Amino acid sequence: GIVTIDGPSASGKSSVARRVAAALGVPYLSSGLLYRAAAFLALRAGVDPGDEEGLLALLEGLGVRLLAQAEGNRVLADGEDLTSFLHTPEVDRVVSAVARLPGVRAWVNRRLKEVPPPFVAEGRDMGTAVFPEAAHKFYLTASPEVRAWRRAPQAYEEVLRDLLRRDERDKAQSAPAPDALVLDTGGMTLDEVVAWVLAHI
Ligand SMILES: Nc1ccn([C@@H]2O[C@H](COP(=O)(O)O)[C@@H](O)[C@H]2O)c(=O)n1
Repeated sequence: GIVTIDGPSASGKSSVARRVAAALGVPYLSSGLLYRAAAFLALRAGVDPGDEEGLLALLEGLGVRLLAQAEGNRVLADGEDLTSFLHTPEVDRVVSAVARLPGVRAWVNRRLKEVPPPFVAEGRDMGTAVFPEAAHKFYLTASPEVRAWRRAPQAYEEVLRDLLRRDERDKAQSAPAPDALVLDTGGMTLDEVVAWVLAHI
């Protein structure tokens, strides 16, 4: 089955998912590799990383695959393993701009939905429901003050104002899925949240 870990910004959802997967001996689906793959393919093909229709045609055309493995995921394009090229400074430079294109996000989400279970992943991509039928859903919540507090401490004021905007922006998603098990992480360490999650699976 699929285990999903969701929550607001700076909720520690990714760190938790990575530990949960590691403990279960399953892969953790980190979206970053696919966005990097998209950037890489764009730069290699001479396709402007700002040209969405051109990039999408290229990505869909090549047939991209996320090989999920407990020891580390791989990304293949037309059967070629590109994984070792995804963290260079040229890819780093344009990857964010690429990830801001809505059609690329949808492409990434479709690549995520093709991976055969089991694995741990984030159930949502902002307002998009990526793994709505996962057998084990968990929602990690905490006050913006505690999330900001941990994120920083004088900077607390700044970090907080940022988190509050994202919370304001992401109002509709500031709630768990109907069948999600909720955990307030206030007063708990990373290891404690991980333990709590594993204990409810
Ligand atoms: N959930 C995610 C994960 C990564 N990304 C994009 O991919 C990049 C991070 O890739 P990594 O996580 O592998 O470092 C970020 O710059 C971000 O723009 C994203 O937009 N949404």
